[PDB]
Amino acid sequence: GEVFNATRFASVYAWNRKRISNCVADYSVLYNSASFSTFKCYGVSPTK
Amino acid sequence: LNDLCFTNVYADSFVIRGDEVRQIAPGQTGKIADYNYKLPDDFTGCVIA
Repeated sequence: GEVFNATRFASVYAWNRKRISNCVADYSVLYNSASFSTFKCYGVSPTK
Repeated sequence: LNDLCFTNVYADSFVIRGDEVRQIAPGQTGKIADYNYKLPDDFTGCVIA
C-alpha cells in the first residue's frame, strides 16, 4: 500500500528502498487502483 | 502486402481508451486483455489505430 500511494515519493537522486520479506505477494487487488501505461517485464511474466 | 495474395482476412474494429493502445500486443496482459479481448502469441496481421 505504502509503495503504490505515499504522501510524496523520494526524488530519483535519493530513491527509496526497503527489503520486503516474510509475507504473501499478489498484484490483483492493488494494480488496478493505480492504473499504469508502461508495464514491460523482462525475466517474469505478470501472470507467473 | 500489395505484392501478396491472401487466402482469407478478418477485420476486427473496436473503440479503445487512449492509454490502452499497447494492450492488443501478443503476450501483453491487463484488464481488457484478460477480461475483454486478447489475440494468440503467433498472430500474423497488421493493426491501424
